[PDB]
Amino acid sequence: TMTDPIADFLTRLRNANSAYHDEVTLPHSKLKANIAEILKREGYISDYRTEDARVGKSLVVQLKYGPSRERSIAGLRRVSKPGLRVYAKSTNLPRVLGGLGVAIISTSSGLLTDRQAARQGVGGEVLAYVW
Amino acid sequence: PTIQQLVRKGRRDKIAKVKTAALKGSPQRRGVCTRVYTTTPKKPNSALRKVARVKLTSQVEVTAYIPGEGHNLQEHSMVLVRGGRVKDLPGVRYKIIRGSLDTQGVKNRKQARSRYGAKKEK
Amino acid sequence: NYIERVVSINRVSKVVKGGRRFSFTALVIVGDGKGMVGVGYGKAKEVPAAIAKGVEEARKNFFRVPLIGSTITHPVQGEAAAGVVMLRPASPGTGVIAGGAARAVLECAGVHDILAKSLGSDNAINVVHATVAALKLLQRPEEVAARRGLPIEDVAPAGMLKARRESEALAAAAAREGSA
Amino acid sequence: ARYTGPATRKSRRLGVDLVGGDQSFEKRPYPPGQHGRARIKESEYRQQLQEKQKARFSYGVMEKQFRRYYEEANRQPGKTGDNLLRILESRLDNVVYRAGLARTRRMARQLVSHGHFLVNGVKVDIPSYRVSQYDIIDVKEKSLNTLPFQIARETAGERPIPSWLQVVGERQRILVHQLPERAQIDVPLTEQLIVELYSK
Amino acid sequence: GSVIKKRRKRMSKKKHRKLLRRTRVQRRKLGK
RNA sequence: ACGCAUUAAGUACCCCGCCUGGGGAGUACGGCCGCAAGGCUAAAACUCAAAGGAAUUGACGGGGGCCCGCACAAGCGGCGGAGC
RNA sequence: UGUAAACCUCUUUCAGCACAGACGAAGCGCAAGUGACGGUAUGUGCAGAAGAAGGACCGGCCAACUACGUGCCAGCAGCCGCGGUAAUACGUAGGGUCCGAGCGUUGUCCGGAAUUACUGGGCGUAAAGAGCUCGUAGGUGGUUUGUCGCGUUGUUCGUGAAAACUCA
RNA sequence: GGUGAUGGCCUACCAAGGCGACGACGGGUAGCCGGCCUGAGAGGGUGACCGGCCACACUGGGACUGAGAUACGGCCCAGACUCC
Repeated sequence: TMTDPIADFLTRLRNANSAYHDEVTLPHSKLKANIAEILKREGYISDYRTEDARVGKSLVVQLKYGPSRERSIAGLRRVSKPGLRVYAKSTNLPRVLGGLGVAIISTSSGLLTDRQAARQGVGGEVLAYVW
Repeated sequence: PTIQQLVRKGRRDKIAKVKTAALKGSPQRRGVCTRVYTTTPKKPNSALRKVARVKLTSQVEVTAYIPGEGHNLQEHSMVLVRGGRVKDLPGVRYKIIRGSLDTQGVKNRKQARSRYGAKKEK
Repeated sequence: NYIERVVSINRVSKVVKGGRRFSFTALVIVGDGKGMVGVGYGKAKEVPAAIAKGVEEARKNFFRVPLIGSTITHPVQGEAAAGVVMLRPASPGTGVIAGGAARAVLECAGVHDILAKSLGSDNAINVVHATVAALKLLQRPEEVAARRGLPIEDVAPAGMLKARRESEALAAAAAREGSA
Repeated sequence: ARYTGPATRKSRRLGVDLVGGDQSFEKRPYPPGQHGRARIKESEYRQQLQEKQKARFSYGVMEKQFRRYYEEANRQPGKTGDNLLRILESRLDNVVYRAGLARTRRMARQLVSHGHFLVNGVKVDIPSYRVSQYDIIDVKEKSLNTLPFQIARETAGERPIPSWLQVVGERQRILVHQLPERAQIDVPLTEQLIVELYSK
Repeated sequence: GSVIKKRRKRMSKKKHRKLLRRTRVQRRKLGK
């Protein structure tokens, strides 16, 4: 069957970047919606939208590619997989690339980027490193 | 390997082969030799190296090489043995440290005296 | 005034029905000591000849590096054909920690305080190529802010910006003592 | 165990003025011996060795005690090379040499060895004492009638006094105000290679 | 893949099996 | 590297099996099963400083394709037979 | 060799000779006593270099080289390996590097060794996918609403003996 | 019943239950820890000194006194070992 939705999401983004496709369509979820909102805020994607399909809803993402076809995203990889659930005390909020990359923490306040998560002081589960 | 496998079986380490069995946690041992003689190493190194067949006090018989070029050593001699690997010989592992209880220091050796047990020139 | 290196001298030989027609190689890594870095792989019967081939090669084939006073921005993983390296930034006062190859690379580039570590394929050829892959992979915060449309504030931390303006004022005063 | 060999020897070996008045150095900068003309192999290791070699032979200390000072230096919160150098310059004998009462580094070592100073009310025959800020180094009582030192205090026109020293004493009373810093020191080889060696 | 490896394997197996033929008897009539 | 490349050896997670230098040895001892043949689990002493994978140049081939030389075939006179 | 040598000088540490001489005791005791360490540590004065340096290595790894004697030998070796009279790799000469009151060897443990790879590895041919399936225990799990706060996460008290480690 | 106290800690009686693949039952080794060594870090090794607990006092058991006893320089018994 399938088991890992977040990894499916990230892999498919990686794949569409790999192919230099312009848009992607996925099945829809509230977690995925928060993810696309956060990524829009941080500036990787241009803009998403929630469309529909035969029985279920759907997310549609529109990527971002530099002017000379410079991909906006180097790579990406999930951290907290099923099996090893990778939690964090706020003392060790993992930075990325001197701090230049981005984490995506899920916390009491919802889905917090690494910086805001540190400022608020609280933290919790990890989902991904991004850069 | 999934973490479930790691949990359920483990990570079985290697073990490094502990060399120098006869000494048994000793740096040196005390020896009373059986035979003192000479034997030739492998085909390229054509020579005739000087060896003894010692009964240490770990109760293990061992072939052991004799450095330098001189020996007052024959049967029954009371000597002291230490560790060191000779390339040339098949299973030789132990050397006799010169200047301990029978082994008289080689003569006119004046460079590198600490290892061969030689007093300094006056 | 360009620093030049020798981190590889191997004695190769084609074989003809007669015998062994010997030969030499050389791997040269050039850098002015300021960030300009290039690599040649010369070869001939004469070691001067091979090394000079590699010299002109690297004089052509330079390459620009994200340097900071004396350290790069951030860590990266450089994987090559067979070699792997883990470049990681140091704090000023560290030294150019590497072996022979990557050390020569980063001393040509003048990075005085940085780390690496060889994780496989110890041969200097592919050590160097993984090193160079890492250096090409280094991305500048200016570039990142530019591409994702957010300022260097939202895109980069505070300690780096401290060091940026610090080394910038140091470089301005350096030029003002040099020329002016 | 203080060194004893010729100052000319290491000088001809590595090729630096450290003594100053070495006409044999000027005459024969090449290394000495039977292969004194012969050629030497280059590397990273040889350079990093030569660094500390020159430094610790300049100042008299030994390898292991230099390593102790190094452990303190990288134990500091500052940075290893230059704070090591500040530590290393904080010595008593080197301070008085740069004050210029003494001719040779050996001579400053010997002066502090023989107890010819008198520091804040205690005899200090300590050739490695560490002098922090605001240390009132007076000199002892019998210091007057040392004849070559009389000539020293009278016509001490040798190598100048640096910035962080001064004498405000008719009795040749030398005082610390600040500590040495590398921008103003300007001494031979810098200690980055030393750091890289000791953290090899 | 080369074949020297499998040759050495084959050799070991043959020789042990031949030994077991020549000792087919005594093992049976000893292991009681 | 050979080569895989929507029937992936790439892209990521889930589960499992499995490996940690070669040889000794998948052997010995002990056990389980087996009518027997024998299968499975499965070491050590001791020893070697390598065993090995992919590709290149050369040579070689009682593998091949294309060719030349009194190389053979044809025609002659000899050696090996005796004397010196 | 080598500024080394003497020899013109200077201070003499540290040892040595002799006198002075301790805090440790707001203590104890109601008694004139109370220091094993201890007449040392510490001083103060006298004579004068007078009483003082050795060890391992040198082809590269690993900074430092040449000559002499033997020449398949005796012998060295941590690895490559060195040696069949012309050795910078054997013993010795001079010389030089390293360290220094220690210097080398030995024995074990960690690292290097991403060489049991949670951080941090692999299985087409290099060692490695059970001969293939069903399936128990177990591990893992689609979308959404509501809920408990068990995990997880935040702070505070309690606790983490002292000694340790590190900063001042 | 028993001890300062809960308690198969012991006693006669009722049921037959319990433990185990998350390793019982066995074997080998070994005192534990604050700590010490190494390491970038994790982690690995390890338990000199000092400090805190456990156990031991020729071998094997038992009880006494007593607030409290493995009662080292106490008792009793059986051994083994040395002396009169």
